[PDB]
Amino acid sequence: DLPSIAISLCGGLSDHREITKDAFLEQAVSYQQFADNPAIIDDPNLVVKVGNKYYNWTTAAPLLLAMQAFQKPLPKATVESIMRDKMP
Amino acid sequence: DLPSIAISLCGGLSDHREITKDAFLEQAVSYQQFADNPAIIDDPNLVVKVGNKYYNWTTAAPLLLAMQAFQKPLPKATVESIMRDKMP
Repeated sequence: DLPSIAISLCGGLSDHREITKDAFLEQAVSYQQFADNPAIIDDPNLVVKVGNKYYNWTTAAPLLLAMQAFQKPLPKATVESIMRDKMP
Repeated sequence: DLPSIAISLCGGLSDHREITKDAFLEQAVSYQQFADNPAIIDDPNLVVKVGNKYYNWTTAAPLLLAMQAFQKPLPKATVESIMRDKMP
């Protein structure tokens, strides 16, 4: 019931570029890849796809914590506020 | 099937103290509390309980990202490695 999550190293947020599905998919991070290098989570090019939206880690973090701690997403208005504070 | 997650502002990790269940529960963070102040995620006293273990946010982050991106936890040996790198 929760929105799906996927991660990629395609980058493109800090420079404010329009991210393509195929670019995201081409650099998707696998479980084995992440387990072998958990520091991927600190890579500035990490993009987190939540449902149909692309976020950086700093914005995705509170969204993902709320989903797993409370089994429901944050309110849309809260997400928009977090984006204003933590998205590039 | 995934381990349960809960969050609290009880603190006690950076000073290396032995955290009590009741202290964690007394300062548990609610959904409304987190939605009203998502910056709680940056509070140094934030403790993340994953299953039966207490982590700080920097350690919990890759564990929670892997659970939601891959629908399974990281290997125990990987978690132990992350703890050595990111736990206080």
